[PDB]
Amino acid sequence: SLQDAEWYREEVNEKLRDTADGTFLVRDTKMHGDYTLTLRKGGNNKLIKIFHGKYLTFSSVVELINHYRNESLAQYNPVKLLYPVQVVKEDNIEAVGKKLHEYNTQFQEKSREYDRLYEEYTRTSQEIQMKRTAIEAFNETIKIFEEQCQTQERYSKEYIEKFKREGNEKEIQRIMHNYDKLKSRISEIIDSRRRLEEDLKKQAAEYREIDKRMNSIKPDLIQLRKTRDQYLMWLTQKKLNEWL
Amino acid sequence: SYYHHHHHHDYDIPTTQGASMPPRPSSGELWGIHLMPPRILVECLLPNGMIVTLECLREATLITIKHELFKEARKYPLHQLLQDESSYIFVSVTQEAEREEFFDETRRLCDLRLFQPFLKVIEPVGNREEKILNREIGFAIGMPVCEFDMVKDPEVQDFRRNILNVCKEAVDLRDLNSPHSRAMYVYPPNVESSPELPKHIYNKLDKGQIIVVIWVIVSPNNDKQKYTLKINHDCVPEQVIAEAIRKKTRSMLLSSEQLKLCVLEYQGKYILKVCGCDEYFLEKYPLSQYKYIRSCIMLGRMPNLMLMAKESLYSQLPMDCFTMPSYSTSTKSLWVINSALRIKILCATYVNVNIRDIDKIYVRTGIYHGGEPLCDNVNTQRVPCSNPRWNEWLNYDIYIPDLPRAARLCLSICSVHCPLAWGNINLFDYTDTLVSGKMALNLWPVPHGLEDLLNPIGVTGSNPNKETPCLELEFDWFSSVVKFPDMSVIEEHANWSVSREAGFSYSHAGLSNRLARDNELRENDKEQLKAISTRDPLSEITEQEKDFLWSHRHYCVTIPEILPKLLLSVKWNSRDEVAQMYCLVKDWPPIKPEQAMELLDCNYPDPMVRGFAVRCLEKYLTDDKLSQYLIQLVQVLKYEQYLDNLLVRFLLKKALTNQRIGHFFFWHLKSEMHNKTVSQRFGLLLESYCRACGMYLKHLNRQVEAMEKLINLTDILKQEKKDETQKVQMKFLVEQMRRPDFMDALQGFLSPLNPAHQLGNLRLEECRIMSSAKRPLWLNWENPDIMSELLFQNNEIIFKNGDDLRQDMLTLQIIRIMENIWQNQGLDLRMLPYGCLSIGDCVGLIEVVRNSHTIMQIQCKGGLKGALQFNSHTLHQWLKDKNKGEIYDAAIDLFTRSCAGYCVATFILGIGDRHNSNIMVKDDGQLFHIDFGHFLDHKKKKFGKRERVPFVLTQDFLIVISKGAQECTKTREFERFQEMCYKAYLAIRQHANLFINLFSMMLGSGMPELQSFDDIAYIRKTLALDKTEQEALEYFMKQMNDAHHGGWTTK
Ligand SMILES: COc1ccccc1C(=O)O
Repeated sequence: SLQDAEWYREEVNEKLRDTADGTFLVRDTKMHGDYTLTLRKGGNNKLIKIFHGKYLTFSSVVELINHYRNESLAQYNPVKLLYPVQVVKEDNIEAVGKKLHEYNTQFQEKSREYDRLYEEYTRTSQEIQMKRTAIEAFNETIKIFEEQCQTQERYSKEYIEKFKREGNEKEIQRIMHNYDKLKSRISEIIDSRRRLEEDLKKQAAEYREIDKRMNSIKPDLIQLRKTRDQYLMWLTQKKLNEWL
Repeated sequence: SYYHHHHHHDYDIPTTQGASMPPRPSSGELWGIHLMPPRILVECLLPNGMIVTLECLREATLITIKHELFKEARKYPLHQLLQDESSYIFVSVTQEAEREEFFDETRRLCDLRLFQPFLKVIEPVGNREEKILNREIGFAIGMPVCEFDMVKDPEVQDFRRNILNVCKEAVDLRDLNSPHSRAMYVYPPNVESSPELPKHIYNKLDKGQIIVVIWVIVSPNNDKQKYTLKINHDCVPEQVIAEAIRKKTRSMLLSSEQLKLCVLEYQGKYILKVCGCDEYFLEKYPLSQYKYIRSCIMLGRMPNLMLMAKESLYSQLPMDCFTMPSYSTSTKSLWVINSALRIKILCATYVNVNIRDIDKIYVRTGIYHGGEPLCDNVNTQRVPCSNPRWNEWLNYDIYIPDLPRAARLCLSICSVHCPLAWGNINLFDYTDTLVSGKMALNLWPVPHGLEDLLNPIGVTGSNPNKETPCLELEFDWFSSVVKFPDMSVIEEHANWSVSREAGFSYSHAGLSNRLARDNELRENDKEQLKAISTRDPLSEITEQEKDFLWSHRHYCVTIPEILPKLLLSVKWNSRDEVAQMYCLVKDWPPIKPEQAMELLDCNYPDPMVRGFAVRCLEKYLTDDKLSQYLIQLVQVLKYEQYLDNLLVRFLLKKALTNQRIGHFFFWHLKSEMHNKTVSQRFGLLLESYCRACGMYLKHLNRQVEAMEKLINLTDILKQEKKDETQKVQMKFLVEQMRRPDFMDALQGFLSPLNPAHQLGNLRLEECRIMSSAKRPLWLNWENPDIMSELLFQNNEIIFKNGDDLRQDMLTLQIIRIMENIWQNQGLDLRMLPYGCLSIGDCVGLIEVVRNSHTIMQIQCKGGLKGALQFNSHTLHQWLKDKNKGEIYDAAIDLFTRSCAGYCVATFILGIGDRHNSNIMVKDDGQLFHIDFGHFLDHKKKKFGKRERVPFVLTQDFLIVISKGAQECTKTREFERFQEMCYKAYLAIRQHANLFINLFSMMLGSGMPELQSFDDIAYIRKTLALDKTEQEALEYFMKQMNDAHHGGWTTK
């Protein structure tokens, strides 16, 4: 009873990892204390010393905890002990051990999927922003060319109206050629930006889609992991590593 | 019958990275193309609006391009509407997306980072040309400085203007007793912190005497001359400088008295160089204290210094010339406010979830301080998934006055139990102002090995990435801008709470934190406090022990070292308590830096605490010990609440005072500039450093320019030129390296691994791509020192685009520390913490160690022609073949000394399993590991109490340890070795606090192997800190015994 006791340091914190508010268990230098009530409260473990006939008037380790399962801890010092924490009930030893290999291959496949997708996600994050920067650079490039076809018109159409007879079409045609190149280049540039933006959306769509499936994988990755740990908890009540 | 004829229907071999090289990508010389074509067309926009398109060579200078553009524009219209070419400067949009004026017209068309191949011509606007060499700073930083000038945030702008306080103060210290003080900045003495010599070093010294060699140069220069002295180890450079000049200028024409007079005139015109690199001996230290000397003594080497004229030194050091940049109401005390905290959530917008898979989603919240000051709460599971919105006010059971200064709201969107996104806000701003109003917070995704719901340790502030879950919200507004109290005010409330406690009465039920003992505490108490004091940082403290500490908080001032423990015992939700702590910490005894760095990790977020910790460093931490731990101090910056703080002002100043620190401070910040959790912070910091470091900027710019070329080079090799023969690749490599732009950019600069070594003129004959699939480059350079010949004529280091160096970087740093711990305690295990440096996202540099081979090479060379089985002895045979005579015995000592240390370091750190292709042996017999992999046992996240032995000593090693015996496990040679391992294992165990703390400080970086404190907890089990040291040894013996199956059970 005191040895079995249901609930009775690093691996304590791992057993506490991701349980809700209230959850607990009891631990064991002997020249320090005797036992230790570890109690999880809102994502932070809270360690309480047990000093040992009296464990003051409570005559056992099992005595003092049953009292505080019903009740809060506030009256001793300024939350309860609410959570004192399947396997296909396989009384098999060997066949619980192959499930441990198989859930591990499921888990370890599943982790690859989650690990792959995080790269895809993050490369995609980068590649997107690279595009966004490129779009700004395009837009800036465009502005200097817009500014150019402006710039020419002023100094171009001063040298249309001064003189006119001198040069005439031997002047203005070869000035008008230069200008025709200038704007149909801008034409290409603007199309080059558009064509980038469409790709951004298709990228950003896939960006959303990666995350969408990441998030779906996650919750089952935890339960696959959680069942695996309870399976390997049931066995242990050096043989393991080949399955795993 | 193999597969029970089961078909996998989906599997297709039509291209299914399993079938190296994981990061990428990073565009190069032009938008979307790594290397611009060798001849290319460039559209030259003119002042007259004409577009002449020149064909130019890739490698052509803007001087060349302009010079030809103003020829070829004559043949176009409107030529008389252009000024002389000299009245113009080129300009274009870059890949950073910024219009950059091109002043340095010596630059080549490839090296401009150009986006579109085009160039507008203008007359140089903004006549102040020199200050538009922020280009230099923005190149060094790798983001343009104008990207800051257009940031709104006041803090950012406040940081830039106020941090100049620190710059100006540093530059003052530099030109104080110039030129010497300048020379001291640039070429600081490279010295151990201790002048005391370890007993094993002294014994090599012929009762405290070294043979040295001073070299000199006369006329024309060429001829040099040795002057081999035999001086006392603990004499200074000035004394040594004299003894050389004496012997140089003794003569048959000079009386003894005439020498004395010719020495005095000559003596102080000279300083000691090291032959072959830019180390100097610029101040009064025992020669033995300089690092170069102490290495020469350990290696059986005779120091080779050079007498260098102070004026030929102060010739090279140019002026720093620092210039200031162009960037040159009453309130309501928090304690007035009488309400509990409540925070209004509003609408998440961009939440990407399968409504099939996921039921319903909510927002978890909580207030934090590292750990939390109240019950964590959520909101209800509303408008689940399909456009999520909750308009709730969450109510937190803490009064607004009991918020601690350093408090921060943590939040996260969750599923039904599973986290989607996260983000944390500081509850006060950088101006002490309690946050009130509406806030827009864009969120961060949960990382790899993060299962938890909320992420307190993660970075404060919003994501700057727009297209992410933008969860907006609102803060309670108390008609006035609410501020945190003055110190004067908190002192008063402390002294009140003090005297209030003196009149409290007799019994208290849960007196617990009330003493009742008075000024007289019991002797068993004062013993249980030093018992606690000693416990490491990860032995979590019980609520009894916390209140026990918190009661005797005043006797805790007798045991300064208790402070880290004490602080985690304060209740930060009781301003009564917190105010009192602020007064102990005000005048707490400063402590050793090794203990005080604990206080700049995530679990000590308070400003006053962190101040105390910096005050510690300011006093005790030497420039030596700073650069030992600079990685950790730069990492720790991420946990600071605001841009402007004391830790940043300390490090920025050290950086600007000592250029060896500066050098690495640049590179570690610049290393992390890709990572947007820090790009702003570090960018701002790097701007400041760069603006004030003077001429080193220009040096850094060459290093940067060199690394950029190498990154591009390997980016091309790892795409397109994959699936080509090494043969074909190597043609491409050398072809490329020959082009002038590479020759310029790769030839004359300083090693980033150690800017002491210069790099000049790469020998392309010895440059090559190694065999690995990550395509690492093996680069070689002439040592251009005058005395190359005396140190190394060839300098060579490996550049590896593709692998995240920063795990390596840290383990090697840890090894380096274990060595110094061991050695400076007098016990000579010889580890070889080879140089490593990360300079980017999985980009870095690894120091080559000449004359060393992987055990596998040994065995492939020594193994017989008829490929049958490799011999255990070949290692030993290969080793004997090198070391013959009295030399042989000494090589085994070294192998056995190194092998002993690496055995222990490896085991404790839990580094990746060791085998023939990652262990190395040098011609002189020293053993050392490489390619460490995942440190604190990171394959353990699969299954894992594996308390592994990674260095498992096969026969091979054992033979060699016991000269050449049979059944080696039983020699006294091996008894010796075992005792090295036992006295090593313990010596580290005594400094376990440090190692924990060093690992604690690195949790900042997004290393997967260091996500949170139980990662670090592996190092507890393996050092066995919960046990007694007698047990620990037995644990280690046991642990070592089972990996080898016999050997380890006597004492
Ligand atoms: C408040 O609890 C802690 C204190 C230090 C390190 C880790 C933890 C934890 O959350 O378990």
